[PDB]
Amino acid sequence: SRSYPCDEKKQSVIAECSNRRLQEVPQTVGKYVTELDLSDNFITHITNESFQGLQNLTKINLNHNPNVGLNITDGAFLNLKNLRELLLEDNQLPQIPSGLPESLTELSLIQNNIYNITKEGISRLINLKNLYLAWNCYFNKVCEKTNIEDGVFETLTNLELLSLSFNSLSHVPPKLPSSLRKLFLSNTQIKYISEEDFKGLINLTLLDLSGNCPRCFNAPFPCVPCDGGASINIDRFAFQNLTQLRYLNLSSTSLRKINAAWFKNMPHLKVLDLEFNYLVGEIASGAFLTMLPRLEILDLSFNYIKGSYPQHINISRNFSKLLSLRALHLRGYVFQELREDDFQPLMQLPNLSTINLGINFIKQIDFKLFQNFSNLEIIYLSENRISPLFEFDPHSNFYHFTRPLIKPQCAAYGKALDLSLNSIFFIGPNQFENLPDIACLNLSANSNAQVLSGTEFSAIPHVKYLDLTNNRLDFDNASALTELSDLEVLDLSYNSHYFRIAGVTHHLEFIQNFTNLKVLNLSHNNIYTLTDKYNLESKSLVELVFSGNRLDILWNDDDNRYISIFKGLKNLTRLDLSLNRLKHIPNEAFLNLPASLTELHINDNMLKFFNWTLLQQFPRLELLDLRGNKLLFLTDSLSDFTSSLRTLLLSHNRISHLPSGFLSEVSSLKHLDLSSNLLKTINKSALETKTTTKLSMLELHGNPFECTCDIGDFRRWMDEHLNVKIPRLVDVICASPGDQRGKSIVSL
Amino acid sequence: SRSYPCDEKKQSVIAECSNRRLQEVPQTVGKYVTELDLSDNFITHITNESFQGLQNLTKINLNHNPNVGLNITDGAFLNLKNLRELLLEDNQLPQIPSGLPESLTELSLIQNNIYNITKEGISRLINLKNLYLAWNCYFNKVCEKTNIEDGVFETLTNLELLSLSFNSLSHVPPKLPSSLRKLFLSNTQIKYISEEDFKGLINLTLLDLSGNCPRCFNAPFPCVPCDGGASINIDRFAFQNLTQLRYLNLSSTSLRKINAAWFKNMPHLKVLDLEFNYLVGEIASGAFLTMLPRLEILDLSFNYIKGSYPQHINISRNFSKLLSLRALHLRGYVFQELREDDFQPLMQLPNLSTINLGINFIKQIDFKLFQNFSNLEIIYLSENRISPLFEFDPHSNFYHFTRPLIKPQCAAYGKALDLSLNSIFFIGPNQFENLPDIACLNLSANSNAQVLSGTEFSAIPHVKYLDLTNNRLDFDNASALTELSDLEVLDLSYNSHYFRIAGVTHHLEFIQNFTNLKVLNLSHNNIYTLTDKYNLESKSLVELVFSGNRLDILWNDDDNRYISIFKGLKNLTRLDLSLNRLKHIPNEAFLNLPASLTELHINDNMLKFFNWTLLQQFPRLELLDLRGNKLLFLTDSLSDFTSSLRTLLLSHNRISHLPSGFLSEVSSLKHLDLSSNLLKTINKSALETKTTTKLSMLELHGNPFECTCDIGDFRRWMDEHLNVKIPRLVDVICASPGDQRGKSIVSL
Ligand SMILES: *[C@@H]1O[C@H](CO)[C@@H](O[C@@H]2O[C@H](CO)[C@@H](O[C@@H]3O[C@H](CO)[C@@H](O)[C@H](O[C@H]4O[C@H](CO)[C@@H](O)[C@H](O)[C@@H]4O)[C@@H]3O)[C@H](O)[C@H]2NC(C)=O)[C@H](O)[C@H]1NC(C)=O
Ligand SMILES: *[C@@H]1O[C@H](CO)[C@@H](O[C@@H]2O[C@H](CO)[C@@H](O[C@@H]3O[C@H](CO)[C@@H](O)[C@H](O[C@H]4O[C@H](CO)[C@@H](O)[C@H](O)[C@@H]4O)[C@@H]3O)[C@H](O)[C@H]2NC(C)=O)[C@H](O)[C@H]1NC(C)=O
Ligand SMILES: *[C@@H]1O[C@H](CO)[C@@H](O[C@@H]2O[C@H](CO)[C@@H](O[C@@H]3O[C@H](CO)[C@@H](O)[C@H](O)[C@@H]3O)[C@H](O)[C@H]2NC(C)=O)[C@H](O)[C@H]1NC(C)=O
Ligand SMILES: *[C@@H]1O[C@H](CO)[C@@H](O[C@@H]2O[C@H](CO)[C@@H](O[C@@H]3O[C@H](CO)[C@@H](O)[C@H](O)[C@@H]3O)[C@H](O)[C@H]2NC(C)=O)[C@H](O)[C@H]1NC(C)=O
Ligand SMILES: *[C@@H]1O[C@H](CO)[C@@H](O[C@@H]2O[C@H](CO)[C@@H](O)[C@H](O)[C@H]2NC(C)=O)[C@H](O)[C@H]1NC(C)=O
Ligand SMILES: *[C@@H]1O[C@H](CO)[C@@H](O[C@@H]2O[C@H](CO)[C@@H](O)[C@H](O)[C@H]2NC(C)=O)[C@H](O)[C@H]1NC(C)=O
Ligand SMILES: CCCCc1nc2c(N)nc3ccccc3c2n1Cc1cccc(CN)c1
Ligand SMILES: CCCCc1nc2c(N)nc3ccccc3c2n1Cc1cccc(CN)c1
Ligand SMILES: *[C@@H]1O[C@H](CO)[C@@H](O)[C@H](O)[C@H]1NC(C)=O
Ligand SMILES: *[C@@H]1O[C@H](CO)[C@@H](O)[C@H](O)[C@H]1NC(C)=O
Ligand SMILES: *[C@@H]1O[C@H](CO)[C@@H](O)[C@H](O)[C@H]1NC(C)=O
Ligand SMILES: *[C@@H]1O[C@H](CO)[C@@H](O)[C@H](O)[C@H]1NC(C)=O
Ligand SMILES: *[C@@H]1O[C@H](CO)[C@@H](O)[C@H](O)[C@H]1NC(C)=O
Ligand SMILES: *[C@@H]1O[C@H](CO)[C@@H](O)[C@H](O)[C@H]1NC(C)=O
Repeated sequence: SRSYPCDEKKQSVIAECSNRRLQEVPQTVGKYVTELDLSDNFITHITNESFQGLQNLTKINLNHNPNVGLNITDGAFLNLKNLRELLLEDNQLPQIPSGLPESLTELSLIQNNIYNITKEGISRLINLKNLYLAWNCYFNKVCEKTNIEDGVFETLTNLELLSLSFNSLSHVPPKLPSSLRKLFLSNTQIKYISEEDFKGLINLTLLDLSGNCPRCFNAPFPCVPCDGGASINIDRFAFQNLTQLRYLNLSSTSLRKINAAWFKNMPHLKVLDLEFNYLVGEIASGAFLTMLPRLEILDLSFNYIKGSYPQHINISRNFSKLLSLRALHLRGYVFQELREDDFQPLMQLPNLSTINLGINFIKQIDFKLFQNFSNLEIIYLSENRISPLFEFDPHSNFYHFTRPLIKPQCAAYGKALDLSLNSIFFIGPNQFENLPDIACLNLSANSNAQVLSGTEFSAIPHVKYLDLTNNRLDFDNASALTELSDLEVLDLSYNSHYFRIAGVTHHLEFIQNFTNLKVLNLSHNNIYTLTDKYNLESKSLVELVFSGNRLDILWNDDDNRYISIFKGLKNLTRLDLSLNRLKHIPNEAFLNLPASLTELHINDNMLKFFNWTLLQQFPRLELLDLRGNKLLFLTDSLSDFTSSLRTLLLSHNRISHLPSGFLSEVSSLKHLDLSSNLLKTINKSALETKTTTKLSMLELHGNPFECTCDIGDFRRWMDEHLNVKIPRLVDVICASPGDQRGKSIVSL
Repeated sequence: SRSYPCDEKKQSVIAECSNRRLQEVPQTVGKYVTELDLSDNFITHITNESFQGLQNLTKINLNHNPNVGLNITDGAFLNLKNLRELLLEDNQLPQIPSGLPESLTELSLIQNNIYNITKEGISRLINLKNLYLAWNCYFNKVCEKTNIEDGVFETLTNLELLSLSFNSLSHVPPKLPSSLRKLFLSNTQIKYISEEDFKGLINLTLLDLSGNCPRCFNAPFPCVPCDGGASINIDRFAFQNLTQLRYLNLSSTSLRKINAAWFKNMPHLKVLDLEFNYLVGEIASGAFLTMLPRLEILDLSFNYIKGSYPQHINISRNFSKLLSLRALHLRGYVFQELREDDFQPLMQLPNLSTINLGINFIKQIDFKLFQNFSNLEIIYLSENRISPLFEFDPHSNFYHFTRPLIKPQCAAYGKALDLSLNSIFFIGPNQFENLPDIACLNLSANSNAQVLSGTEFSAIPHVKYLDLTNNRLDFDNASALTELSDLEVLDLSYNSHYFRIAGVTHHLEFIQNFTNLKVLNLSHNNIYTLTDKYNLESKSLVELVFSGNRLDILWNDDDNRYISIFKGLKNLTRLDLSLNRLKHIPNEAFLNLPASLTELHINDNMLKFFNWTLLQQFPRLELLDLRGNKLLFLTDSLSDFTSSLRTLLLSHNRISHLPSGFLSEVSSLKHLDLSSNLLKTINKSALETKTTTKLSMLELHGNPFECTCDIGDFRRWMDEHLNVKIPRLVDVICASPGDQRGKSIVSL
């Protein structure tokens, strides 16, 4: 029996049951299921019958039910002897639910309406390791100060993580377990940290005190400062017994001075976050810096003085004692010029690999200074003024984004310089003098309108990944970029400015000159006319992204000039012609696509016709993507035209008929996506081969199926081929007749 | 009887029958219909039965049938004694159809496959005034040279317009009617114009000879030059008897010299088009210019010398004899600098109002020179390099676009300067010195990232319409633009660059300072956080476009800061909150919308809920647009909440139920759009008032209607309210049951 309404899975056994409009815990869950995800449904009541006979349940996720309060009876879960993880986020719960099972090691009640943390609801959960209560009372929510029963956490002697962020606390609760490794108290309205607060927490590796006495100017959320925008008050001995602290978060605590004695018994401190404070003075002096010879990451972002646009950044000499430092983040300090001598203190630190000066309104940099660091790998200068020479995710970081500064594919080639979002509108015979051996260069969004001519990158000739996106480049010279012999990836996306104008000349001939070029992105360039040379040619190129151009124009029926546009891409395996307004492709142009292709995307066009017989000329073709078109016709003889194709994507088309022996004899086809077409039925001979079907996935959701006895053949087929996954059966719905309408074809 | 499948109309009586998937000329056309539009259907055969009993037909449009050859029997139309205009474009016709009715005054056979123009098909059509045969053989189409039977047009003595463009002709046909006013022979492969060719065409006001011996370098279409890219050869006396010529089109005829004697007997010539020739030398000397004292429009665009980037443009002194000149178009000449003395010859011409220098790669202009013209009104400098100081529509112009240079709403305020698509990335204490009294200023797409501060426009303080779109403006000063006291329209669209960054400050306070500001466009700015002042305020503002911002964030449930964001817009009547990702609007924020509103758009959001009762606080509200959301619920008591609302737009929502007495008692509602929702039926009490319904339009197409006997009530209602137009009944389709599926609810 193919499972329903949940999708079950492989490896422990998962019931994927989220987001399928369920009203109750459905009663047809596989009795062998260990993990049940019921999140994002319309479930409103939970009782002792809800999970009965699912006694092997280890994890239940009920996050985000119902979608626009969850009712949980006392003891509702108390049966499930093996229940370890219970996730009850975003449920509008008024209280901790009563009579939870003592087997719990993980309980998340994030984003509910619980202002009372009691012994009654918690103190018995003696096996709890992770307890999450964040984001119950915050910002301008109408909510109550949170009452924590004295001693409530004391009995929890296995507790390693406790999160109370984004609740109104006022004080650090007394009588916390000495088992704690991670304590989260961000934005809890605590103004004073005493000596007793953390005294017995000798296993703590992480303490987050961010957002208490916040710096409120220009906050993107409702923000309540401490009287007079004063600092957090942290007793001299607050951290004296926290010898195992690796992580300390003091962002937006309105700090003006950092007491070096806070760090005296913290020899392992690794990551220190001091964002959104007032530490310009502390950065320029910085006694505390001497206490941190093992620090790896230091974040001093958004410490700018309101109203101030100083000429220079002022870094203490004491930064030279940060011997382990690997990353320094100095965004939002705000300054006009970076000179060589201003970073002297950083230049001997052996492991300093990332310098982040994002968002400083810097107008000029003496670039030669970067060489003098011992080993930079990521010089991040995005979003400055350099010129020619849930509202908030409770499970994310609130003060910044955690994404890599540089795209990992670009940074993997070596040393990276990101000058994106500046004003280098023209390079510059000497723009890149005195730089290291830059491998990854990001010049996206610099308003560049120059004609590149083959000499502009001559001082950084080993760039291997070049990002030129979102400029205004005038591609009017056949030698552009040819100085970059090692170039492997080139991204020219969103440079439509001159391609748009038919009366200026356009030259893409340089593409052929590269011997190592693997990936070229020409997307969203509105390319519809080229000058003299009408063809793209390269012996190396493996991937071309040609989405968001005008192949409808290039391949217009009355024009032969571009019918070989891609044929000289002799090595190509992956081609993307999406978003090109194509109504049909001339036969001859389709036949002139590279025979090497393994992957072809023509999705989101307006294709009314596809010549399937032309697939014969593409013996390596494995994936064909035709989603989002206006196709009506499937061939009845695919096996005559291909023995390679593994995946065929056809969702969002107008196919109302699957032909007799459609499947036959297409051995290679593993995945067929027919979702969102106009199929009313599927007849017995449509899926039939007497040969061996390797079909493992068939998508059918969003078809207007007629649920009369004519569906019974397909139903029988589903019974007889349990190995062919049909996902989201709850969305494989009857459109007709009216008694059936809305119901899954399976439940009939 | 409500008509079907066509929509009939008012004023002569129109059958709008286009684009509704018809297979035959439908037989249910109103016998009183004078004009029948059957274009864009799937019609494949036309016979003598097709229009029978539609004897009052004056005009038939069969353009673009079938959609992917039309068959017309001999004499098929010969009945229709009153047929004057027959439109048979884009039909893939192999021949002129035989036995057309001699009543024809207008025949269009554009874009067919007709290579033979015969007496047999044409010579009897003695009343023809306009005959269109263009675009039958062209570019790389597989087609034949066109054979014109000698004398074929001679018998057509009422012919005033003849179009043979985009066919292969080789020679001007002999024996053309002397009745001609307009002769179109563009791109006909004629290389020589003799003395006999136009000798007897003394009524001609227009001659188009463009595209014969074309200039082919960088053409955006297949283009065949005359041997050696030679010029068109026009005999000295070719135009000697064309005294009534007003329009002459010689674009792309590869002209290097213009013979002044061509214009000797052309005293009324008004518009002369000399685009895409090689007239740089002729522009600098230009004897022919002396022959043209009545010329109003002169177009010399794209006469650039390939490969050449001269410093200056060189205009003959002879331009000073163009006494009537009103517009001069000099795009694509290509030059580096415009100096005062270079336009001396233009400065005394009293009526010269438009100068177009688009697309010249101009780097600098001495702006003071514009003042010295007698009266410029449109100084068009778009798309240069100024710095801080159907494939082709057969019914359009092929060599340029015909749109206004400047938007008519901007140009209507007075003198216009369009500096769009340049590199004025910073203004400039002296940027606008020595200009006339500029009323309409276009600075769109100049990569501007400055902080405007209230002094930048002080030398052009009477700008009334200001276009700042598609820049990178840093709105970080409360005085920005306040020097512009007369400003009425301000467009700040697509300046999301700094609004996107939460950690920089953002200031929109200046808005309040203007006393005449009527229209403000803040669209696509990703606005989600502002500094200090959270409200937009203006006592004058009548229209705010706030589409493509983040009201979902601004109005987040946990934040009160922005719940009055628009309430200080005390005069507002039109507000656009589309494309703001709204899932719902807090009640209090909706109630704080200006009570003056007459027009409110919240389309293309994700609204799952709408509080209809809040409409009580908006007594002037006439149009509510909620299309493109996820609404399920309509109130049953609209009349309790509004007596003003005239138009309610709800297409593309999820409404499956119309309530009992929905219509009641909403006197004011004229137009209700319920297309593309989930209605299965409409019950009798849903549309029922015993009061007076002023409903004149009801849209229902794209609803999954169940066509059983439960539809009969609505059908009866349709019969009983013929005055309530339901458009596109062919698209008001049955989804169920399967016998009915696909069929219009009306035809059941
Ligand atoms: C103050 O600084 C501290 C120390 O840096 C910082 O601690 C980090 O908090 C976040 C919680 O926001 C933790 O990140 C989570 O870690 C867990 C456990 O490994 C993961 O499950 C989470 O990943 C899931 O969720 C993500 C976001 O939705 C998804 O993108 C992801 O793909 C997963 O689904 C998430 O990474 C992080 O571990 C701690 N750091 C530790 C313990 O070292 C804290 O957030 C800062 N405080 C504030 C208020 O900013
Ligand atoms: C050479 O120059 C000549 C002289 O300027 C130029 O003549 C113009 O040709 C066009 C045909 O392209 C005519 O424009 C049409 O005029 C008719 C009649 O009034 C209108 O019906 C047309 O408007 C409809 O079609 C438009 C385009 O689809 C729609 O936008 C519009 O809204 C209407 O539906 C259209 O305006 C124009 O009248 C003549 N000029 C005259 C007679 O003065 C000629 O095209 C140039 N040749 C080439 C090849 O470029
Ligand atoms: C221009 O096109 C290039 C090449 O297609 C785009 O880069 C590619 O982006 C895709 C994702 O869109 C990357 O693949 C993904 O990466 C991770 C694995 O690392 C995986 O999770 C995903 O399932 C998927 O494989 C791909 O690596 C990346 N390629 C390179 C060379 O960087 C680029 O994004 C396009 N540019 C723009 C502006 O759209
Ligand atoms: C920013 O918003 C302004 C104001 O809404 C936009 O300008 C307006 O554009 C509309 C059309 O989108 C114009 O109305 C139309 O004009 C003609 C009549 O002249 C009519 O045919 C149409 O039915 C409709 O009325 C409106 O006049 C124009 N307003 C002004 C003051 O110019 C502007 O386009 C927006 N900018 C961007 C970049 O989107
Ligand atoms: C080059 O710089 C641009 C701009 O910072 C980067 O674009 C960002 O890319 C990430 C993910 O690729 C997106 O989620 C952000 O939206 C982008 N921001 C903008 C403004 O586009 C780009 O990724 C950087 N490229 C490389 C190779 O590191
Ligand atoms: C200001 O300049 C811009 C760029 O030339 C104009 O934007 C064009 O507007 C027309 C119609 O409004 C569009 O059909 C074109 O697509 C636009 N081009 C681009 C690149 O956006 C704008 O209309 C001009 N504004 C005024 C008021 O004249
Ligand atoms: C109307 C433009 C004619 C041909 C042309 N295209 C370009 C272009 N894309 N960018 C330019 C940037 C600066 C100057 C000219 C162009 C340009 N031109 C004219 C041109 C002049 C000299 C040399 C070249 C080289 N292709 C082209
Ligand atoms: C991290 C930025 C802090 C506040 C700020 N926002 C801006 C901004 N939007 N544009 C600038 C352009 C140039 C220099 C600074 C800013 C800027 N800043 C810092 C700032 C410094 C001095 C004065 C001001 C005036 N609002 C703001
Ligand atoms: C710098 O990094 C390397 C590991 O990559 C490590 O071996 C060395 O100990 C580091 N130096 C310091 C002072 O932390
Ligand atoms: C073709 O692409 C493959 C895969 O990257 C690469 O190894 C090979 O070097 C390329 N061939 C040529 C001729 O460049
Ligand atoms: C498909 O292309 C082949 C070219 O190999 C041709 O024989 C056949 O005519 C094409 N089918 C259609 C419908 O154009
Ligand atoms: C300039 O234009 C006006 C009409 O606006 C007209 O009266 C006058 O005759 C024109 N002058 C010439 C020389 O054509
Ligand atoms: C309000 O708008 C109307 C319509 O433009 C205008 O006449 C009036 O002057 C404006 N009112 C104020 C106070 O500016
Ligand atoms: C609609 O808004 C009014 C506020 O006047 C309120 O009484 C009613 O509760 C609102 N309805 C909903 C469903 O929020």
